[PDB]
Amino acid sequence: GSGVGISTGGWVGGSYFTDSYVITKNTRQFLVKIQNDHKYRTENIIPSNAGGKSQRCVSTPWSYFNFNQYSSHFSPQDWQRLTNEYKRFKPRKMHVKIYNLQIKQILSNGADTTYNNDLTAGVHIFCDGEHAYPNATHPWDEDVMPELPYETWYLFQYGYIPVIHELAEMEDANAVEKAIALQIPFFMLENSDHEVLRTGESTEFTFDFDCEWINNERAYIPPGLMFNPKVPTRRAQYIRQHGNTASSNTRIQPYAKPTSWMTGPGLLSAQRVGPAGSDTASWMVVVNPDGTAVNSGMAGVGSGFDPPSGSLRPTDLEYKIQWYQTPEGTNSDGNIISNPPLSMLRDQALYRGNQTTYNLCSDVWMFPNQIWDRYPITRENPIWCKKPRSDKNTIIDPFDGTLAMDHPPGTIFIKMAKIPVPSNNNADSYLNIYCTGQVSCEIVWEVERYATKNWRPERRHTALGLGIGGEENINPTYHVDKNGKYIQPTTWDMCYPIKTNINKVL
Amino acid sequence: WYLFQYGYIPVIHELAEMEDANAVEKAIALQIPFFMLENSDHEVLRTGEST
Amino acid sequence: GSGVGISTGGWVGGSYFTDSYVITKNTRQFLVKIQNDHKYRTENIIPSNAGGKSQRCVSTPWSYFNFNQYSSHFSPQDWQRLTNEYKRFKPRKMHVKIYNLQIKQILSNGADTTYNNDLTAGVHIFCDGEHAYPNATHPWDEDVMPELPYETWYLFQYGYIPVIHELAEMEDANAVEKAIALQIPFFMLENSDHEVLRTGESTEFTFDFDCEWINNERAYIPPGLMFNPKVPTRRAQYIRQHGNTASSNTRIQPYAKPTSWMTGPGLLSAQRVGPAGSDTASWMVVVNPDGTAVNSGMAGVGSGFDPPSGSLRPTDLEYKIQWYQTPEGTNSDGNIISNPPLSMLRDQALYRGNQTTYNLCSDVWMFPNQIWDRYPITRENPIWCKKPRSDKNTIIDPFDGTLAMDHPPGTIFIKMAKIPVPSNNNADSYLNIYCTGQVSCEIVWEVERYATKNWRPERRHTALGLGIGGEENINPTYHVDKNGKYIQPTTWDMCYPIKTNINKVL
Repeated sequence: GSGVGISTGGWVGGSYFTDSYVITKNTRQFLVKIQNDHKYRTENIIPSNAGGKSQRCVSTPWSYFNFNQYSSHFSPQDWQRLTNEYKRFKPRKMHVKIYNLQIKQILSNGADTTYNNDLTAGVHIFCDGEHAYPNATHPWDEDVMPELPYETWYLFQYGYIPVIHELAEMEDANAVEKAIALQIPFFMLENSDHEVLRTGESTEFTFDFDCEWINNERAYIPPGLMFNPKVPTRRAQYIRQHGNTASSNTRIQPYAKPTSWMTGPGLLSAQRVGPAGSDTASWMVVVNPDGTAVNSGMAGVGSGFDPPSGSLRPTDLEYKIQWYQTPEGTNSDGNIISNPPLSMLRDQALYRGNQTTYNLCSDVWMFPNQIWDRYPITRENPIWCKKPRSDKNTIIDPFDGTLAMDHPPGTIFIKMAKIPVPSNNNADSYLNIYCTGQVSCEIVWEVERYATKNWRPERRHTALGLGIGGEENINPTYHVDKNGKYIQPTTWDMCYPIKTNINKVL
Repeated sequence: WYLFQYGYIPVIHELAEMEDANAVEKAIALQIPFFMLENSDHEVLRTGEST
Repeated sequence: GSGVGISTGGWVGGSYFTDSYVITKNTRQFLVKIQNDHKYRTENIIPSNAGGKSQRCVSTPWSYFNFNQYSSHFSPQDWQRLTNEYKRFKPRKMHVKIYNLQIKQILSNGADTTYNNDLTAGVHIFCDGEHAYPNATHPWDEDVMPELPYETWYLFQYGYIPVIHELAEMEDANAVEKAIALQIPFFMLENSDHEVLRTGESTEFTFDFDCEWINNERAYIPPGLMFNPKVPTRRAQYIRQHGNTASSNTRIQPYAKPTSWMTGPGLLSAQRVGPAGSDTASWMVVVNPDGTAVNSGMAGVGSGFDPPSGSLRPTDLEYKIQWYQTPEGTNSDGNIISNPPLSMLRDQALYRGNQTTYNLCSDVWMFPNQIWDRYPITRENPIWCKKPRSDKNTIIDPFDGTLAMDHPPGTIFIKMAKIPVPSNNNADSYLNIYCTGQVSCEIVWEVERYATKNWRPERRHTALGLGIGGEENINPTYHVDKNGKYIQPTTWDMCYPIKTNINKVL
């Protein structure tokens, strides 16, 4: 049986650990409301004192679910157990259900507001698994599923950038900007098939990941340091004459053996630019066809490449990934700054011998025989990113540690059905409704146990590294205080990074 | 029959509070467990359903 | 094929972890030499300034293997993984091999000493699995298998106490001490069957443990603290009139609810006695039949009961288990003192209300509804002890955390065969020989994974709690220094105690 008085699902939660795989189960209560007055609009974002930066976006009457982050699928207990007991993991299968939908009418009679049920109202649900439309999600967005299961999950309006604004606008009648503008695409999600659900209906979605592993492995030595210091080498070295010091040809010392392996790539040369309101990055990636007007700075035609560092040790704080732990974080209050994992593949430098000292070269490009580790990711990192479609690319290693995929999990779009109301002159006036429901996400994670011949104990993540916080400062991290506020980790180690624990023999 | 709110004692309070920066009370506090019942599976019923 | 030039085994080592069980494999090189001039002797140990304490022992020409300790079967890596990933463990099956035996003749021509092979010489090997003889081993002995696999393992001479010395000696012709003496048993291990091996032969032994689990579980609250503070109770309390304060009968407060559970037993009343050379313990367990002479103190007829504390928090250092980490430890150099695990079942007290304050009662005897945790054991603890045969006993919970068994693993005894040499007058003169060989021990340990609904991270054992030591103080615990010396843990937490990590809901 099914109907108004029958529920379409139940609450799933918790994790399940085995040797081969882990299953995380999460359910949230979500809220969907009418966005953008049920219409598509193309508006300009022109900031003041932004360094000439401007965007043009199409705002849709649609909102979407975003599952991309680890904190949303793992409790701090489960993340600790994951990074302590397993040497690598990747996502395998993802299953999403949307069910127990309640569509309600909003009645504003005055300062008061009352809520009734529209039992025949419905909600639009569309999953784009083919990535036929512009992608809704970007890594490190505020729009992710909540961390704690009992918070309401408010979806965000969907929108996309149809064009570079600086190249589309036509100033003193530019012919090539005229051609850029005429080609600006426009996407409506009503152009495809999707489900419409009433309150007794539910939907489901499955996705199969095909991924590369995420390794948490500590290198105790660099790749250049692996050799026996007591065995002599037959290699010889020639030192050129320097000033009064005579030239020499000699056998290389046993404790210094030349390595065939080299620092990974990274760009340390540049610095951030301009006021905070601009796009401020040491490296700016622009697209500027020939003939365009482009009256602004390069931030207008370009996107900042951050972090530039790669596996090179950041020289300054400008080169480090840092985020805010809550949406209310501002300035230096609530920000978490990446720190070295103390893996010997993650902090690297090249020095260029000038015949007297060594000097750091800031720009290490891609070179043969380079070896490095991927960025150590905490529980607050996004899981995946969208790899853009292109003819050619180099090795794909996003510097934020996300897994780049040709086909990430499809974005699920949700919308309130427009209920129009009559008017003497036909005008756009609709019934004011919203939907709340329950959404569950089950991801199956493939994992691998570790084995080691190391004699000594290894570093693990412990609760004794956590801090104390809250209203009276009597409660620890990952707990709630007097007022129900959740105490956030204040440092990067409290977020339990990967590649800090389990050693590997190179 | 009016049901009562659920609640539990996570810790001994006197040993969790940290006064003049006690090192062992610091360790008691960092270990205080926290339990949400949403961490598990359970039924959700509407008016026609029963358990 | 088998013979002089064929080896009888190989080196086994390493651990293997699964969900249900763990297998530890260990091999050592051992040395057996002629003990006690091939004869049984009964000698008195009379110390000076010992508080009248004296022992009489029978020294056999036998030595034995002792496998009882955790450090010998687990590397610090394996112990860490055991106590981090598993909520309980017990030993299941034990398998011992003795093989690759080399018997050599010792030739002393002077200051120099040379070593030849006796290929027809043999070695006696006897395992007592029925415990027909006196037990060779006692917990916390120096005689255990070595911790690091590459150290030679020197066996210790076997000996036993046939009688209480003070009650056997007969002074001014005591009639009951006369009867104690005539009954003193005497045990020769030649009274039974055993194997004799030459260099091409080997032997094996199996033992099946039947045990109670060893739980590593942290209680985050006491058993008396589990209740809802906001729910009122219907219990009432009567407070007697105290001085000017009037008598009252009132409802018990919701935040204080009477508990039906009580402090475990322990004896805090007494103090240690006498000089360090005596048997110094707060509690002395004596056997003194009526009529005996007993001219010494009670230490002569009695054995100290240490630690007395039980689950009660030790009031003084006298009540805490402490040991030395190396045989060279002396005074406060090299000693490790037990600390509270910070489990809420391990530090307990009763207070007796006098109608004004509360006062600690030192002696908590066994009482109904007592609940406590067993002693938290580190990697340096002995695994089992011998439970003595008796008609009646109470609950068996050794305060040092060992597993008491009616039939522990049988002791394997080993002896050099006496090779006599001729003499004009038949006299006791023998050929001077010794045996070195390889002994392996494989124990199968049954284990159990943990699962928790706790949200927050839990304490784990990390290498970042270890210290730095050695010759130049550049090397960490559980490592070797410049001179090959193994850096020992200097604190009790560095020994990774159980019951510090995995929480349990009472």
